[PDB]
Amino acid sequence: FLSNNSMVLYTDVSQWDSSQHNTQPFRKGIIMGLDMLANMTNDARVIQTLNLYKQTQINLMDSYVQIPDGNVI
Amino acid sequence: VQYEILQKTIPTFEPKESILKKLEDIKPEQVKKQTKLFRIFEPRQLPVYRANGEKELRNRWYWKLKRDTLPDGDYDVREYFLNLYDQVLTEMPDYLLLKDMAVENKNSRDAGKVVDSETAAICDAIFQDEETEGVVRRFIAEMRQRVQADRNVVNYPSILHPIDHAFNEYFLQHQLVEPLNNDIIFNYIPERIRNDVNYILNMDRNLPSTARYIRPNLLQDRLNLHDNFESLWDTITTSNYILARSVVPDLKELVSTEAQIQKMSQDLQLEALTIQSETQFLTGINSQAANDCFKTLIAAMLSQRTMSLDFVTTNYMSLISGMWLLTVVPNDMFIRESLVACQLAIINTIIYPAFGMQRMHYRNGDPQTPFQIAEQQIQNFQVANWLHFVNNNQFRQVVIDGVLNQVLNDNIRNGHVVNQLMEALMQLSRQQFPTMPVDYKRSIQRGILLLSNRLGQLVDLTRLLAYNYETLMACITMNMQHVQTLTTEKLQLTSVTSLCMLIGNATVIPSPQTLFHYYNVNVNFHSNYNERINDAVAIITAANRLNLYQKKMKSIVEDFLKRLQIFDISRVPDDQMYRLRDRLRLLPVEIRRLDIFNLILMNMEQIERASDKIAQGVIIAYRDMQLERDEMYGYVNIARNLDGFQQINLEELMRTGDYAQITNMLLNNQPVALVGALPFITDSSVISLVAKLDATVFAQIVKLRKVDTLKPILYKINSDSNDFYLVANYDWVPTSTTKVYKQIPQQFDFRASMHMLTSNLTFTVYSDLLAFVSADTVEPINAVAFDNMRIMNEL
Amino acid sequence: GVLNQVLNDNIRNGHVVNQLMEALMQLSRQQFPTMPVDYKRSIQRGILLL
Amino acid sequence: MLIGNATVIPSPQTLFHYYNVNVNFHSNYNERINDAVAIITAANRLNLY
Repeated sequence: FLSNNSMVLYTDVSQWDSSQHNTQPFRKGIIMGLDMLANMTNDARVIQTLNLYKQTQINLMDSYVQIPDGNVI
Repeated sequence: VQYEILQKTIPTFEPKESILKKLEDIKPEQVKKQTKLFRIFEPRQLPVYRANGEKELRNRWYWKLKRDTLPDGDYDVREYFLNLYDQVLTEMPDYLLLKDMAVENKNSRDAGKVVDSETAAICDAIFQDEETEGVVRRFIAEMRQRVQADRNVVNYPSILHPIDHAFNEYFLQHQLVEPLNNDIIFNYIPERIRNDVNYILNMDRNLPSTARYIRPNLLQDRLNLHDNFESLWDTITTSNYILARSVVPDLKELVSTEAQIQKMSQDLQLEALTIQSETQFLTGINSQAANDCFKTLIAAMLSQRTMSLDFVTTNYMSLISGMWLLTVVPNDMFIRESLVACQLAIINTIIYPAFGMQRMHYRNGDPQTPFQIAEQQIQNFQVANWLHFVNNNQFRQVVIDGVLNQVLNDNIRNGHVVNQLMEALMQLSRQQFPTMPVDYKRSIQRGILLLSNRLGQLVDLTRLLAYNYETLMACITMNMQHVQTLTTEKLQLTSVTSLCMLIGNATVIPSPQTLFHYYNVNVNFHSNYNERINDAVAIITAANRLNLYQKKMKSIVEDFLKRLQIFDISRVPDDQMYRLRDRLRLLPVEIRRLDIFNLILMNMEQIERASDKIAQGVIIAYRDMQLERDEMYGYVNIARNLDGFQQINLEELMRTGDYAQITNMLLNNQPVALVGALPFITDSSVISLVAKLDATVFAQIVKLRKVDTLKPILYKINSDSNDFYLVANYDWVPTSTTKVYKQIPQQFDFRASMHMLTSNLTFTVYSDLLAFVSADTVEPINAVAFDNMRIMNEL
Repeated sequence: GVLNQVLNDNIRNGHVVNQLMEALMQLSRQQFPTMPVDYKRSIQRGILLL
Repeated sequence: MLIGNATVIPSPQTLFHYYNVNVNFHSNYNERINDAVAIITAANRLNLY
């Protein structure tokens, strides 16, 4: 669809890891989806699995990072 | 080991998250048993002042309000009474036993009981006062509880204001419990399950008539949410659909997949050196999908959720089973483009190539689906009658047992449609394909033989689906409407083929526990639905009968959706709430709420005449009028009729600020009244009377226009006022400008305020009503359908 | 002494929109005979929005 | 699709601003017209060509 009437916006998004849109909202959207999906099944193994994936996202919402520098950490 | 610590100020992003449930996890309700009797008034000792204003050696009991908390401004007063109505409904009991709350009178002759703790407190207080007549002591000594146990009835004494009697008596005479016997336990179950001999019922208990039970309000959908609330309807539909999937049985012994598929292979005569479209017939013939299709169909047809198809045209068996499907399942139950594509495939690769015709020349938006237009081009009785039946297969909307039902033809249920299907398919097998080669004939005819060698199992399957469908339909309370949903469920025809090729001589019947669980869940949902409607309808119809104009009828609707623990309230918009409101306005109120609100309407003003923080108006007559004698105050500046002087309403002035009128009337000293809720202060002095302060308060209104900082003065004068020697010696009746519009408390008559509250004695209350019934099924091979003929019998 | 461009007095009150919505409800209730099906239901519901 | 239940009208301050501005514009317009007309007419009556 390249033509005299169209344009295209292209963008490098590799630096967008510490950004404010990959923290809280991103995780919480997924949490919400899991809540809906938990109400979209009747078996218990599946709800447990979904709850474990959810709990993984809970733990990933607050995450610290070991980094040495010489001797201290 | 070593550690060094850093942190980082994260944000705090908090969506609403709309905490959900599912239907089996909806807790039903918890009944309200009554606490204390909801008093609004109580007695209270006050001093009393004889005429001439001075004081007795005696006191007197007057009625006063509990919890004087009332606001400033009439709008906020109407808010107060609306909140009060909400509070009463939060305290409106369902049943109540008086003996739990009763206590003992410390001064009764016969050592009897009364109803409440404050009743006995008041009795003891009035007994221990020095300055009460002997007649109330005689009365207090005679007042006791009477019982007649032949009738299971008690009558207890009470002491309470007449409005209080109105409220409590209404609770008594309209508490919704009914006598309980096993016949109602029976008749609570649907007819169709009792009339079905594949379920047997018993119990190991005999409840007495002294027991009780609450009957749910299974009144139907007043709102018609199938009519133009398609998002909510889709939610409800999916949310009932999933519950229905929870209750469809898992299948019994199926034929061995590897053995059956070896048989298919033998009957197909594959080749290891060709592509052979027949090969695609084997796509997805596992278990767990046959069961899934069996589940999807039944839950869809009970929930009235539409469903769409996905199928790769390289697999012809998908089409060959979709034939059977479209016969035995109606067509408006599917979304249009799906079965359009399916019928188009079926036409353009089994039928028109068999009778030697063109492919088709089909329009996208043709008002006829391809089977309808194709019904007339061909000339063969079997296929044409088959297509006629298929095209004219549709539900029957019939009202049974109060609920509407989407019933099948009664020619699909008794499996006979399969004979039409097989006649059409046999008369296609016998044809040649003048246009198409013989290998292609061989492929197609071979495919339909793989399904034709399972005839009896398919007849039984159709009967089984019909049986389970009707049997599960019976455990529904909300009527089941046929209106297409936003969203479908993708059904794969590979799963259908899995079903059609793996089944035999093992019958699945819903267990009675699944049935009763499903029934109680639909009951709880429906009763919650109606009761919450009744809440919101009550408040709305109240609010339109009170001129509550600043109020925005949104949070109520939000509460209505919140108490229904399945919706996403943070992402239902506002217009939809208002449409729900627009329908809710037009509904009748239930009897409880309507009667209580009528009581509150007729007596809210009387409740408001009390509450000595705010007065109901103020007169200003530029003339030295006289003060009125009363005997809980002394000399007061009080008015209680307000005839004569003309009155300005203040909410009209607060709404539309136009102070020219009030200003002109004040400058030129024109007499007036000012109506509206207003605080005051009680100036108990005398030197602040002759100085005439209570006219000074209004000159700020022209200076500062906000009429909210407006506080009249109340000139109560008596022998407890520090300056009463003036009126005694100088012999002057007090006189004052600017009277106040107010009523006095009502004197406490212990005799006439005593009443007898009547109630039952010692019933029991049961909730989980189908817990006393135990239920079981006949052997699944030895089942039987509506036609009195064994299902899952054909071999 | 100023010229002015005024409206039709069924707009100063919102009353003409009632007739608009009557037409729009009718259009929702109507088919689109030549038209396809996925594109049609979407339009009907998009009208029912307004 | 995004509106409801919040009435916003012009503040009297905004109205007075927009009225004073239109007044100022119109008066400036007519006064500068008068100046131009007078200067033109004087250039054509005093034979300034």
